[PDB]
Amino acid sequence: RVEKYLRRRKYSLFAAFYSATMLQDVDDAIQFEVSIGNYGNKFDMTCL
Amino acid sequence: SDNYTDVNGEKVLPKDDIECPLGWKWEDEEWSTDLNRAVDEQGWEYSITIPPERKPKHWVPAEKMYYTHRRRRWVRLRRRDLSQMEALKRHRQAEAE
Repeated sequence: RVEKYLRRRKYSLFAAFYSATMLQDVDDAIQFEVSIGNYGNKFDMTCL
Repeated sequence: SDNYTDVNGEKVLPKDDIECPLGWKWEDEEWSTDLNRAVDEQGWEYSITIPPERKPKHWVPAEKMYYTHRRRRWVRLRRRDLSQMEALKRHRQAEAE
């Protein structure tokens, strides 16, 4: 009765980055990584 | 079309190729999804690649990457003319041939 409650749907997320300021002590180039749960993590994937 | 079976795993025709017997009318022209079973919301149950016996023993409502087969039970009803069942014994004499 619990297994039959299992379902999956495709969700859509969009994010845009307009600006970034007030940085301190920057030694190298900056990149950001954003993920949802266990999805979108660049170290847990080979191709997305 | 070869994935339609009876309870014993024997091949049967696709659900949409089923016609009503003489003396009977369909109560349901289309097959209903059986949600009365241990199946997901789509009526599907899942299982592991069918074992060497070719007679799979376990199915679950859950979908897993382990499961390579999926099954549904369909329900369809028919009703007989309210007269005599003498007609029902006319097409049941040929049990085997």
